[PDB]
Amino acid sequence: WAIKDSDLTGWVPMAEYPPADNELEDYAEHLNKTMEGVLQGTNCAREMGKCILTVGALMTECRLF
Amino acid sequence: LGQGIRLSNKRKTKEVIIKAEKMGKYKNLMREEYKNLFEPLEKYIQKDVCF
Repeated sequence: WAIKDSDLTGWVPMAEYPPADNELEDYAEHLNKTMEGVLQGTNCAREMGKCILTVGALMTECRLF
Repeated sequence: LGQGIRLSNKRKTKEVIIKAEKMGKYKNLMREEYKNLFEPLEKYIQKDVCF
């Protein structure tokens, strides 16, 4: 179940891509775009996202109250 | 026809030379101006030469 792609696109906040020069950053940026595009749609990314967001919420709640 | 056209990337690293014979292989890969000038001449075109 975690292997197949969920209907929602991606669960994991990922920052923007840096500026690119022809040689490497084209290769690196492309590989990251493809791999991110594949792994964001999966349900495994769903459980990752909920873990990050909610455990972060608890982490704030332990200092808050 | 002439020397032909050259292919390049935005990388300015790899270039691909084309013969005048093989233009009709790459077809639309050329810029739209090249395509607009090229397509009608395919009628009278031969392998290396234009009649």
